[PDB]
Amino acid sequence: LERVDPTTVRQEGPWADPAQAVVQTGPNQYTVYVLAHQWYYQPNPIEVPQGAEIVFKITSADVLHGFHVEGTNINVEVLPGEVSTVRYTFKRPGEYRIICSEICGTNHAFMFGTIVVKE
Ligand code: CUA
Repeated sequence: LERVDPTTVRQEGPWADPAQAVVQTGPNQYTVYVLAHQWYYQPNPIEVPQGAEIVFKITSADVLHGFHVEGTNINVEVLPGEVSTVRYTFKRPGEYRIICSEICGTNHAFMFGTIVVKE
């Protein structure tokens, strides 16, 4: 179990700078640091290449959230203080909706993101 401090994740560590969310970690491998908030995803959109292995590293800045990529079997709970890891290779270019699968308050019904898979 991989633990982080939710009260400092916006200020120190790999989720602190939103411009640095996508990091190449092998010839055809990218790690993506996703930070869920009430009520949006950081970064948005997430842009990745077709056929590369993606390693998502997902945590929460406040309350329990969900992270589900429509059209795949990616569906994880996202807890403050914990890192959820998911590995996946996207074979078809195009756009996929990201949906929050855990009730999280006022604007839960509007918490959407996007992943763009480039040709
Ligand atoms: Cu985040 Cu519902």
